[PDB]
Amino acid sequence: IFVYQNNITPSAMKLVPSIPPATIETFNEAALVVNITHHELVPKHIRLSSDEKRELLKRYRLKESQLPRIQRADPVALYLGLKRGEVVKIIRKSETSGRYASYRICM
Amino acid sequence: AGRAALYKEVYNVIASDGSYVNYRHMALLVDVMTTQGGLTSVTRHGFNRSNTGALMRCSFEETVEILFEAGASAELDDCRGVSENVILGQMAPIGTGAFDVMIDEESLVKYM
Amino acid sequence: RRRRLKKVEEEENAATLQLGQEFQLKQINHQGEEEELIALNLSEARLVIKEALVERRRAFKRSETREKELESIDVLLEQTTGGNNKDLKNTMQYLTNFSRFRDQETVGAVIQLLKSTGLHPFEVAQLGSLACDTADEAKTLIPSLNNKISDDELERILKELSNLETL
Amino acid sequence: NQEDSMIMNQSSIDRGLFRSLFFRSYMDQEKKYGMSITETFEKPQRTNTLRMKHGTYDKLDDDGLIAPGVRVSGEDVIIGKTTPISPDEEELGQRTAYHSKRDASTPLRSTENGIVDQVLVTTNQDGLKFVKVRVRTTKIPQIGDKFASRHGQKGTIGITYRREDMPFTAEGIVPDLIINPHAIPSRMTVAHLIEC
Amino acid sequence: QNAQRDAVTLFCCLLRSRLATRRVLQEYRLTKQAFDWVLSNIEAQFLRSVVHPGEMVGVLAAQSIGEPATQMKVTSGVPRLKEILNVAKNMKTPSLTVY
Amino acid sequence: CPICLTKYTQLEAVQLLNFDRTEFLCSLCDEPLVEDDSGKKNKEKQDKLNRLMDQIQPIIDS
Amino acid sequence: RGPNLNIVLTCPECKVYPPKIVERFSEGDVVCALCGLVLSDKLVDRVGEASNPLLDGNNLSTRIGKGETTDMRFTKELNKAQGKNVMDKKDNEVQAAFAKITMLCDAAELPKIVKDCAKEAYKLCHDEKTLKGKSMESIMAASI
Amino acid sequence: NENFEDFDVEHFSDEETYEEKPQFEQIRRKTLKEKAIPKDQRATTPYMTKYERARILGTRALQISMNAPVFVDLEGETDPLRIAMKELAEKKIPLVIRRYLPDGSFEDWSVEELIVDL
Amino acid sequence: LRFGEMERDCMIAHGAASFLKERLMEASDAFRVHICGICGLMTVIAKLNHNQFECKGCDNKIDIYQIHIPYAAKLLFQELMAMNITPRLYTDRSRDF
Amino acid sequence: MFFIKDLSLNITLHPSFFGPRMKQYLKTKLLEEVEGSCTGKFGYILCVLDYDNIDIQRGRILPTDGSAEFNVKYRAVVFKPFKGEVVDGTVVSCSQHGFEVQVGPMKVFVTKHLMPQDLTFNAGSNPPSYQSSEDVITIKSRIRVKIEGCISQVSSIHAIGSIKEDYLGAI
Amino acid sequence: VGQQYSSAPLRTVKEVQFGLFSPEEVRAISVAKIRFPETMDETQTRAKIGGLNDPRLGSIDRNLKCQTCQEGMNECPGHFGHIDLAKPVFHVGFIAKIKKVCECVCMHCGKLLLDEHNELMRQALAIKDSKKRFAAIWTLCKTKMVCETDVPSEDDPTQLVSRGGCGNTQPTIRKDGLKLVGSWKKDPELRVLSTEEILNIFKHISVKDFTSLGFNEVFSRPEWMILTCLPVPPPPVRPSISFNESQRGEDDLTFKLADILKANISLETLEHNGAPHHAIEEAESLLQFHVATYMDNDIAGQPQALQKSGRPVKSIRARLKGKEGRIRGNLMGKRVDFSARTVISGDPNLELDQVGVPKSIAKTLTYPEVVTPYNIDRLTQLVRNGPNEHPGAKYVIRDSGDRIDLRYSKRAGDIQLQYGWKVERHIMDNDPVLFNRQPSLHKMSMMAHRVKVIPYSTFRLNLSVTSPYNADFDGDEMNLHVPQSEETRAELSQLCAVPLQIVSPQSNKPCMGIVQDTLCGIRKLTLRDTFIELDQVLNMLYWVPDWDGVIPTPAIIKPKPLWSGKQILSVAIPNGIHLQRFDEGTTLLSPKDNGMLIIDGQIIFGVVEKKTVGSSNGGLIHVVTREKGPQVCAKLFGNIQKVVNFWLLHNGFSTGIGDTIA
Amino acid sequence: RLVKALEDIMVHYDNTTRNSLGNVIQFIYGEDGMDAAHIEKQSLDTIGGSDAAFEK
Ligand SMILES: [Mg+2]
Ligand SMILES: [Zn+2]
Ligand SMILES: [Zn+2]
Ligand SMILES: [Zn+2]
Ligand SMILES: [Zn+2]
Ligand SMILES: [Zn+2]
Repeated sequence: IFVYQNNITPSAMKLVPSIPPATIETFNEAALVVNITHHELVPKHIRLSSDEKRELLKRYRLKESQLPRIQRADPVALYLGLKRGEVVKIIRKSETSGRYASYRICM
Repeated sequence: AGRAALYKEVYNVIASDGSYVNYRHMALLVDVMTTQGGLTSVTRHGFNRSNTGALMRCSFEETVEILFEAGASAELDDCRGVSENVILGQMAPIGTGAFDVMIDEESLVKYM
Repeated sequence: RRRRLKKVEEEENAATLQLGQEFQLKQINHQGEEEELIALNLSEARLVIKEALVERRRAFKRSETREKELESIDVLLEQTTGGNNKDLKNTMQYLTNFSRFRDQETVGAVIQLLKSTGLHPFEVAQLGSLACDTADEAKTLIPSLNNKISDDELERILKELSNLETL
Repeated sequence: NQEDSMIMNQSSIDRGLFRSLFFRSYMDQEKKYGMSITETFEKPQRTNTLRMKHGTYDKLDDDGLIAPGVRVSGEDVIIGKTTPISPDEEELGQRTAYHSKRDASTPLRSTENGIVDQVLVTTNQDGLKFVKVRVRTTKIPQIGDKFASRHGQKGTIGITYRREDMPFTAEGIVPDLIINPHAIPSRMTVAHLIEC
Repeated sequence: QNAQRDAVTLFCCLLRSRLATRRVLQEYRLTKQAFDWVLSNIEAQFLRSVVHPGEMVGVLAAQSIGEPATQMKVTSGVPRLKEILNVAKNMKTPSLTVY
Repeated sequence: CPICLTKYTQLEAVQLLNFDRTEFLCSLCDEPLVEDDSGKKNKEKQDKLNRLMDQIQPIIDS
Repeated sequence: RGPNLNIVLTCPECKVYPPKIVERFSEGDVVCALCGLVLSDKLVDRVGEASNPLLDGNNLSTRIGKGETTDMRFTKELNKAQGKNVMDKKDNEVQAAFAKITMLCDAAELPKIVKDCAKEAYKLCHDEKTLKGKSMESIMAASI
Repeated sequence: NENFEDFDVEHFSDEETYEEKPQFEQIRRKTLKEKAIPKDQRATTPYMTKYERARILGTRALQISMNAPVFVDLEGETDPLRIAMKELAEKKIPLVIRRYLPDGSFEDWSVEELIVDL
Repeated sequence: LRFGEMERDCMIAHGAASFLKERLMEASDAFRVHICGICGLMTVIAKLNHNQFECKGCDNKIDIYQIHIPYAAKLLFQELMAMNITPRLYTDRSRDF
Repeated sequence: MFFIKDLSLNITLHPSFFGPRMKQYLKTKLLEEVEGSCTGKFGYILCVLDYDNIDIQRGRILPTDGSAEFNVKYRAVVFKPFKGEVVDGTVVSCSQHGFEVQVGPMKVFVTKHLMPQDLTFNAGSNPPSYQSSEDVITIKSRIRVKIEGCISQVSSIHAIGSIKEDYLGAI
Repeated sequence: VGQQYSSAPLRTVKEVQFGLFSPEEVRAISVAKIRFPETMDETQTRAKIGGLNDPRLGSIDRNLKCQTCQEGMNECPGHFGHIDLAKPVFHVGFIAKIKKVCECVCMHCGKLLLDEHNELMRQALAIKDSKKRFAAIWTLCKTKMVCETDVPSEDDPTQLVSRGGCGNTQPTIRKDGLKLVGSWKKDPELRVLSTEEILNIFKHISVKDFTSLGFNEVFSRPEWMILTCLPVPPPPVRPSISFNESQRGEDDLTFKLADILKANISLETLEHNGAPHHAIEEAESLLQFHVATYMDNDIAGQPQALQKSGRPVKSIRARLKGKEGRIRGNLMGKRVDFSARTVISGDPNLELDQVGVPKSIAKTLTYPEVVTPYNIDRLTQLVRNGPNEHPGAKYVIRDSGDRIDLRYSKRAGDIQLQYGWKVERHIMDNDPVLFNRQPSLHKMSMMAHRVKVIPYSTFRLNLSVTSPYNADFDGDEMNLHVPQSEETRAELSQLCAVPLQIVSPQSNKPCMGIVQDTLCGIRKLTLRDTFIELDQVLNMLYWVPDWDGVIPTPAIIKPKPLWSGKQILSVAIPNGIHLQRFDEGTTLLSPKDNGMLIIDGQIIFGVVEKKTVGSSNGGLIHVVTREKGPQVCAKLFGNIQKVVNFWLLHNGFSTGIGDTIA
Repeated sequence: RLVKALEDIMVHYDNTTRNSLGNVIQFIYGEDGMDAAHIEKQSLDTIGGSDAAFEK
């Protein structure tokens, strides 16, 4: 996790993709003054493991494309460091059933 | 959080004049609007661009252009949608069509 | 599964072993497994149909020269098959008139004779059906036999089938 | 009389309240397409005319026009016109050499009826003969006819009551019309009350 | 099973708020057969309240949102609904509510 | 068929023959089919073939 | 001679030729007047342009004109392409003569029936071997 | 035609407004026998839905109106829908419902075993 | 009388699928048309009295099905064929749900 | 040519046959539309084997007709002709265009152009036949013919035969 | 009579596969080659062979059979023809896609400009969906102006690897109307790229190449985007209308096809007899324009093809798009049979689920009832009654599908009905009918009622059902729809019935309530001052249809037997109903008589108002339909309306100018 | 527009809310699986009041 100050030069940004499995994440300091997860609108995001994702797809008889999506530029997705194909269980308050657990796959 | 804010705005519009709508309808609207990872508008360039079947998409707007881009891309319409079965005049798999009725031979001999 | 047109195909020809996509050598039965295509000669088909008809007659009850055979199969068809049996009656009289072998022993002998030849199921029943007398006659009546069976083996098969042929 | 309906007096209707005349004029011209393709105002016969309408032609005169005063009913021919065809064809089975013409007659409207008020024969600018037939009928008010005050208070007749069923004052006066109170306060039509 | 519990936890909160031991014995004064009748009827009315599969809830939602619109400082009403359904980068009265 | 000016092959002629097993009847006109000349002039085409080839003989030799 | 391709509406139960046939247009049926059996249902009672195949023949042509968004360059080339057609020269001159018929009748305030009669008389007398050397104005005048 | 000031909205005519704003798997595969979920592990509701009840009544009444054998003692009833409702009342309808899961799999529920609570 | 689009939507909201099929087919336009199994096009010559079906091009006579579609749907498909688009109608699935 | 095949047929049972013994109506209706029926895909179907156990699937009620559509799977003996195969038979009819030979349940037409030129028609003799210098081809006469072309419609099969090849004709 | 029986299996369309015709497939499926622009013959009375109305294409006359399928009007679907174009032309709806593919592929050897040797190209090929992958490929390759016959190696940029390229410079392609022009890079020379050149280059595109562009090998090749064999739609697509059954006005598509044929013949004659390249280009541009306007007349930057009258030619795209197109005006919605429309009027004496149907509408609309042993006698009586008397019948459909009109059949004698026959009888009482008010915004605006045949010309309906319909009686009209089968009749009454829609899912509250005069009279009836004498009490009690026959003990026994209005309204309320609502200042004693207390279906206190019997949550309607069911709630609607309307009839209520005066 | 965007949304037999493609919109309908017509407004008695009133 590289926490820069103002900007990344594109000559240095192009080599941010590096040799697998090493992953580099760049965060701006102005975007990280306030933790977005503590906001009341942002619900609880929990990254699922591979076996949890497989069980979720099996029990609902789902494919990958049939899940709700979260993009790989979403601020919570960048907060959790989501890679493509990772499913987060989103637990949120519901005014009809108290607790509700949705799922979103990272595209 | 965008979905929650969208629900709050839709609820404010609905209850601005005192009208009350049950939560699940607005929840379904904001869940369809946010199911693709971003705010998908209810427009010709929003839901109508999702690959949900060419005959469904041509029913809303840009009929001939969508049929052209389906012919060029050789799109296979699986006819699971309501509009496809409405066009083809067969019973849509909705409501009473959401199942099949089959005659039971084992209970037929049991009755008498 | 592809929905391609694939409207071009070779014509069904018995000479080039082309019997159509629904008469291939391998057939998927009702149980799902691959099984060899069943082809009957004229004597075997008569026995198969007669056994099926007497089995149907037995199921309904529980719930030789050519002249005396024709009346028996006629009354069997009348008491077993309902309407629209004219094609079946014509088939039964065709199999009765053109019958090289009479009993199931001769038919089974022909089957075990032709099971060691290693030929196609279509052509062995053609060999058992046609009363060929010459190996060249069998080669020109059945064009699939060219470069498939030796002449002396074909002559032996024809003379042994002629020996097993009765009435 | 709820939800803008009104109760009309049937006895008042019987005496002519809101009874109206209705006139409808039918225009027809015989046009000359060419030499032999010309139309003729005539009374067609089933023997020599093809594609005849199933309505009656008996009310027509020799000129193919019904005289004024004759009562007409639904899908009845009021103007009779025929056009020539090509002889010796084969269509619809009922085609013979006698059928030299087809029917181009003008029937009445399928639901309308009435009395022929006036039949007018003349020529157009081109000199072709053309006719105008006026049919006159009563429109007697019934259930569903639309009536309005002079204040935006429209509505249909819900039902008609006779005089002995209507409410009456101590002077024996019964209304010709009963309208609902609930049409007044939301619409704020005070001028209806002041006008009354 | 977790989804089932999350679906019924709010109604179970209501049920525990109503069918508490203090409220049954003191306020409602129910007997044994009355309590059994209450439990059976709550179960039956719950199982009758579940949405039937095959229900076209999308068209139901669309009509249930569109019809109150037909009976309709910051913008509100039909233009605000149009600016919501059309996801527009601009709007007449963008605003914050800072606490 | 001389009436409707339509061709019919020998394969589809047999499916159109009458109950008397004597004539082939038309599908539309119900008229007895007349025989074409596909094969009577075939040798003539071969003759035409011959009458081309010597005529094209200086071309192939060049 | 030629294929029949003719449909006759005959009752298969009354077996009366010719049959008494009523075309119930309101109910969209063709019925036998004797037994009431229907023969053809869903009968056919605007979208194109009127064209009589007796005055100008079986000529079907459409012209090119300015639309809502039209460039001037494309219209002129298409007009010159339509004009430079050799197979409709007889059609072009007979339409020019019909335009002259309408111009002369409209300059006389003659009724429309005179225009139609003169047009069909010119069409019937057109392209005649006995009528080739006469002036066009004489043909015009005699047709009028 | 007519000239009326009685404003009648043209219906299904939103194209006027449209022209106003035009600018802005793992468990089952193919069609094998694994499509049929076995009876011991059926996860659908044991209650007959309103759509299931409506289509069972319609199908049974259509069959009864075409001389199907009636499996209940008629009390003089002649209407096929009432006869079908009588058959459903005491579970004498010999039909099953093939409830289709979204992945193409299905569960077979007999009408006799489904609880008609509605 | 127009059974319009949003009438269809209200009948969808009821879940009355068979009534929706009946309004669009048995009340307005129910057209039977034959299609071959090889190509989904409607170009099948069908002599019902002679019981002979044939699709030229595919040259098949034993792979024909009949379907009941609206006449407006048939007109749509023929207009699409006139616009060089193939609305190939097939009577079986090719991909899993 | 005689084969034994496994065939599946869709049978639409009317609701009037929804009795306790519906299976025997389905089996009886199976025979009446299969025994002796001609299908161009599988040839002339002659007899149904394995009648004691026939795979009957669960029938689906048609959503607008009310009839039940069953997919009955059965094992039956069929007779499917092919081009280029040699079959025996007896002549049932003769004419100037040719003679029809009955092989199995099928009538193969032997055209006049597909015989040796020694054969010629003779309508004077009763019954009319073809006479050659070495043999005659009359009604109810054994003849061996090679099928060179077969046309198969949805419900009919017609074949074209020849006797021009050596070791054919009368036996 | 329906359609003739067909031995083909009856199947439903499960999949619709889109694609483009090959030029081979157009000629393969064609039954005729169209060669003459004329439609009529030289006698103007038969159809010209080889013309636009060739009889092999089908017949649009009731008396003419199709030449190909030998069927009539109602059975023949029409058969396609084909026109062999002299020069290939662009498809008008594919011009932008042709230009994008032209920018993607090479204009010299027909190969993709960028291959897997490029890093940014490999990730473009990895995109799964065809449209996004094609867009990425086009955006990447639009700036590449060279075929790149030699490219740097992927593993290291030190050695050069040669792909199958020519190295030629790809021109910039831009559109000017119906043609594409390419400008090669100056070391710009601009020239028009001919459609035959584009077709030849598209033919050379490999299978792997256009598959990366999103084109299927079997169904839509890019070479099929160029039109060289135009399909000709049958006369069912373009029928010849009649203005007075003597004119032979043709469709606009027939005129466009005639123009296309004239342009094709002109181009063939110009090519065969020799012409300058300007004339050939002009003729092929005219042919391209005619084909384009035949498929799309409204093109931006193009002249519109006009008719003789000056109106624009209705192209196929104009026939498909819009609310009047085939999709929205003919498929998504359509005009239907077995439907009726008239003015609606209110009727307090009808039930909640009843519609008052006019007798003429009842005699017109029919239901086909299948003959059973249970209704042989009633259907025989209805057949004997005939179509001119309600109740009666209009048609008898036999088991063979033949339909006998009951007019023109009484002279033939009586008809013996067999089992399995259908009798199209007039709709009778308690027939489920769909009843609808347009615009019909929600599902409660289209509900199922039961017929009550009435002797007047308006639809009659209950007053409480006007709120879900948004219906007034100032001239409103509502549509009726009659189901024609037992399945639709059954699911109409089990899903769409009016009592089942009492509680709306929109706001989880009732949408039907006591309204207008019944609401005013139910407030006036349940005041404390409202006492009812014995005769009027008995008349009220008899007006309740399910009244059990016991007269309630009066609220006042002495010195005069007087019943309160709450007491008599409680008779309409079913037993076992408990309601409790406290308004402002409402106690167990109600000095203002506000609030509401109902115990065992008996009103204890509270004036009954909009908060009780209106369409409000927690009201009497909601409680009754949740505790007793929808049918009991509909009966409650009827009972309350009857008793309150009787009381307000014999009590009266007015309003006047003096009510506006303070 | 709202109807056309939502015309394929259906509650399936696993109680998931899916479109024509089978994409899950809601894993249970309305987040509670309830028909809207069978819903009434009720008071949650535990959330309100004081702690002393809650204990009493
Ligand atoms: Mg109104
Ligand atoms: Zn012919
Ligand atoms: Zn008759
Ligand atoms: Zn095909
Ligand atoms: Zn045809
Ligand atoms: Zn190149």
